[PDB]
Amino acid sequence: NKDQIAKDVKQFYDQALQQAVVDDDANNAKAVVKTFHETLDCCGSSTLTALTTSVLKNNLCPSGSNIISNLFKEDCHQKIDDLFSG
Amino acid sequence: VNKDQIAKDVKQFYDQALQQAVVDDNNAKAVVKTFHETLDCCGSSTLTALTTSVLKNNLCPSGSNIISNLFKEDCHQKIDDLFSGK
Repeated sequence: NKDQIAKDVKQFYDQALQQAVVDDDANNAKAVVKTFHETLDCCGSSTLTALTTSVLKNNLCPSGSNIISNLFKEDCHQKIDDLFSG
Repeated sequence: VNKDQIAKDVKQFYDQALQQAVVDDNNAKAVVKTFHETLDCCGSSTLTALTTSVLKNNLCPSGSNIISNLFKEDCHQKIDDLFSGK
């Protein structure tokens, strides 16, 4: 089921992001998050965490990304929805 | 939540979308095309592009010849890479 898998992937991402920003330990989290961000061209679960993440933990955001554009760009949840919806 | 399970689920979802996409001929096509564009791949295996109607129907990323696909990673690998952090 599309919806369930989308939910699961978004949840997985959320976990990875929480770990990534909160604790430098759990080292895979950063990699997972950075690849999710690079793959989907986003920087957060929301524009708030995208904004919060683009600043202060920029090392895991895409290169071409203005902080103010992160405020307008789609979050990763939206991009995941887009991924699974087509 | 579990990385392996979700990866399995996403790969399965993709497989379904791909089967529908190629065996038909329409939202399957969109899902598959976006998966392919997002992950830069064209099949569940290196063989699909070779045996299925993916290449025509314009379902592959730009400039993706049959040759290249045989030496590029399939979508399953890219999904694994996505969820593993590679």
